[PDB]
Amino acid sequence: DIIIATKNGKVRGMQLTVFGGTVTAFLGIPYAQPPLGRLRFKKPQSLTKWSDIWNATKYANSCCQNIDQSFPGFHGSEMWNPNTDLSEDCLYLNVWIPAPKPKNATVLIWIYGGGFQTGTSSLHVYDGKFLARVERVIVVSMNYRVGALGFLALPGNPEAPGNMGLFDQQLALQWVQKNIAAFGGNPKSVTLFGESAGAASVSLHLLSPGSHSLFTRAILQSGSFNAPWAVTSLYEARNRTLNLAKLTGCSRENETEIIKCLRNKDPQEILLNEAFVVPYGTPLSVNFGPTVDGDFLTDMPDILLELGQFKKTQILVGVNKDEGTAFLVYGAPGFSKDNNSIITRKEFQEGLKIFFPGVSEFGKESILFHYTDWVDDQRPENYREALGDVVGDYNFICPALEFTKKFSEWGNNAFFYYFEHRSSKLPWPEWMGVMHGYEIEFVFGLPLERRDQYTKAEEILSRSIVKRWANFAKYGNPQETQNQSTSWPVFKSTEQKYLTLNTESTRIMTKLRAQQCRFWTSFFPKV
Ligand SMILES: O=C(NCCc1c[nH]c2ccccc12)c1ccc(CN2CCC[C@H](C(=O)NCCCNc3c4c(nc5ccccc35)CCCC4)C2)cc1
Ligand SMILES: *[C@@H]1O[C@H](CO[C@@H]2O[C@@H](C)[C@@H](O)[C@@H](O)[C@@H]2O)[C@@H](O[C@@H]2O[C@H](CO)[C@@H](O)[C@H](O)[C@H]2NC(C)=O)[C@H](O)[C@H]1NC(C)=O
Ligand SMILES: *[C@@H]1O[C@H](CO[C@@H]2O[C@@H](C)[C@@H](O)[C@@H](O)[C@@H]2O)[C@@H](O[C@@H]2O[C@H](CO)[C@@H](O)[C@H](O)[C@H]2NC(C)=O)[C@H](O)[C@H]1NC(C)=O
Ligand SMILES: *[C@@H]1O[C@H](CO[C@@H]2O[C@@H](C)[C@@H](O)[C@@H](O)[C@@H]2O)[C@@H](O)[C@H](O)[C@H]1NC(C)=O
Ligand SMILES: CC(=O)N[C@H]1[C@H]([C@H](O)[C@H](O)CO)O[C@@](O)(C(=O)O)C[C@@H]1O
Ligand SMILES: *[C@@H]1O[C@H](CO)[C@@H](O)[C@H](O)[C@H]1NC(C)=O
Ligand SMILES: *[C@@H]1O[C@H](CO)[C@@H](O)[C@H](O)[C@H]1NC(C)=O
Ligand SMILES: *[C@@H]1O[C@H](CO)[C@@H](O)[C@H](O)[C@H]1NC(C)=O
Ligand SMILES: [Cl-]
Ligand SMILES: [Cl-]
Ligand SMILES: [Cl-]
Ligand SMILES: [Cl-]
Ligand SMILES: [Cl-]
Ligand SMILES: [Cl-]
Ligand SMILES: [Cl-]
Repeated sequence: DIIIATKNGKVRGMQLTVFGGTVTAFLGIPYAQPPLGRLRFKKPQSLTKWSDIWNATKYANSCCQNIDQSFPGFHGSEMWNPNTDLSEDCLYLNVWIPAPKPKNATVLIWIYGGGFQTGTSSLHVYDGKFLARVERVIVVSMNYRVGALGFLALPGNPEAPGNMGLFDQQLALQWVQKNIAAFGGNPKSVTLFGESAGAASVSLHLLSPGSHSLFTRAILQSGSFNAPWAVTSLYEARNRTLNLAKLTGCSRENETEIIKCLRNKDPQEILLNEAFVVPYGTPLSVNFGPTVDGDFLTDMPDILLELGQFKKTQILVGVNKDEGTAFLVYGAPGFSKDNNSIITRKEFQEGLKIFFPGVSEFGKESILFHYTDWVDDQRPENYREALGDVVGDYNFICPALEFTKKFSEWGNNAFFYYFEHRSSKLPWPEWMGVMHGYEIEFVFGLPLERRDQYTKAEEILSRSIVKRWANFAKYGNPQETQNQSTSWPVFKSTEQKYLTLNTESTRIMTKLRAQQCRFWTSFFPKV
């Protein structure tokens, strides 16, 4: 029996067998008052003490969210859907600790992605038991509110101030500061890591003064706040809040009366209408996302980044080779996971209208001009590959590179990776390459399990990535010092060195996507 005394009461965990040893898991510890009734849309409220033993032996409810129904029965998409009951009562977190209990272990806190509209910490690819067993770190993950229930915004109005899901994340960081020492963790050695909207979340904790004292270092996988999908303008948020009110019959003049009307709606009615507040949105529209609320976020974050207003610490940032391809089969014409998706010029132009709905004709022509200067005008995959690169460079790679440059210009060590390994088990077709989200299982050490049908080269790759991530968290330096490994240089704004991650040979390269990102970062914001 493993019972830990936390500040709010005792929790009981369970023993897990991992690789011939033991990991202790505490799954589903509450860290806030359930945000129900009058607490819906508010900031998370502090948890009141209990006196029995809370049984932390199963993953808790996932927060309410809409579900991907595009590929029923298909593992490639269903692996991202929630795998526990949906409930507004979802503010829980998980703790994996090594056995025997560590003395002063470094702590890794995972923040999942999902566009701020979906996600849950209980997904199989976020299972922290391998990291705790192999590297003897403590792993923490939390559920935070998503969609309108997490990010509905009436700026300055505490009934729905915005950024509630980010404050959920923050209160869980605070829980770790106050309680992790009882589990054998070091609250002075805490590394946030996350992917996609989780990585954008990590980048916003770097900018939020209220999070400054709650962590040490940060890892950003395939995301950052300056990505075009990651922050909702106050103009959009207000129009989207009022649109949700109209769709649900909750339009009033007293804005507080709107929120009170929205508080009497079943979660399902909110979710169903959430999806329609943005009329001409992109696929996978970030309907309700982070805003400049004057609380969590004190100014437009691009200004904060440019003028050096962020936590001074080390960062690890990276992207995958084919970030853009997954999104093509959620709306681009002519695309399908079940054929090779050779598209025409006309289909490409149609795809740009899908992914750039608010943009002028000239802006879309400029994308076409920069991505259709072919080396060989006859390759039939030209337009298919160009559209994936357009979407991946615009939405992920160029914002990640720009974040890393601007962050490093203020003197801190930054490390950039380019993940280019395609999982041997990938259920998606080959044309989609190295997809958004498919480095996560390597970071969490799933290929270390020899039973799981990964190759030997993938076991070794995951083993090296796990060690580099653990060494970054413990020591601020993502090296693998023992196996004659390529040394990972610091990313500087001048030479812009990065490390490629693959099964063949890791290489030091410079100036990833230099020509493309000059287009997206310097020219396209003007259109
Ligand atoms: O994550 C989002 N947005 C990123 C930024 C971005 C936004 N719009 C873009 C347009 C272009 C480029 C970027 C963007 C996102 C996620 C869900 C929603 C809301 N849902 C609700 C259910 C119905 C519909 C849907 O079908 N959702 C599919 C679930 C996603 N599941 C996958 C995840 C990963 N990898 C996958 C790989 C293959 C297939 C599915 C993958 C990794 C991170 C975790 C989720 C919309 C909105 C935005
Ligand atoms: C656990 O270790 C900390 C020190 O952690 C190290 O330094 C952190 C800043 C982190 O970034 C990592 O590099 C390391 O894990 C101990 O903190 C010390 O606490 C004493 C209290 O008397 C204080 O006087 C020292 O200044 C602290 N040292 C540092 C470096 O901040 C802490 O005491 C350790 N706790 C246990 C139970 O072992
Ligand atoms: C690849 O498939 C897409 C999608 O078509 C669907 O999926 C296929 C696997 C097959 O089951 C079809 O019957 C399905 O309709 C094809 O795109 C469609 O092309 C038709 C032209 O006949 C057009 O009217 C549809 O609107 C297209 N659908 C979409 C979503 O764009 C595409 O032509 C196929 N490409 C190749 C190279 O085979
Ligand atoms: C919490 O759990 C208590 C103990 O659970 C039992 O004992 C341990 C050793 C495990 O083997 C577990 O599988 C067993 O079921 C219960 O006695 C207690 O009732 C539980 N409390 C609640 C509220 O569920
Ligand atoms: C409310 C909810 O979503 N899930 C609850 C489930 C289900 O009500 C039942 O399993 C029936 O489906 O019951 C519990 O007692 C359990 O066994 O974990 C508590 C848990 O919170
Ligand atoms: C929000 O903006 C769209 C497009 O500009 C418009 O059609 C809609 O009526 C607006 N909603 C409100 C509540 O004004
Ligand atoms: C709206 O209602 C709340 C509570 O019912 C009240 O405090 C407030 O004064 C009303 N008017 C405005 C403009 O907020
Ligand atoms: C280093 O190589 C040895 C085999 O020579 C292997 O057992 C070990 O897991 C490797 N370590 C890392 C961190 O890759
Ligand atoms: Cl209530
Ligand atoms: Cl309700
Ligand atoms: Cl052509
Ligand atoms: Cl390797
Ligand atoms: Cl160079
Ligand atoms: Cl350059
Ligand atoms: Cl240019």
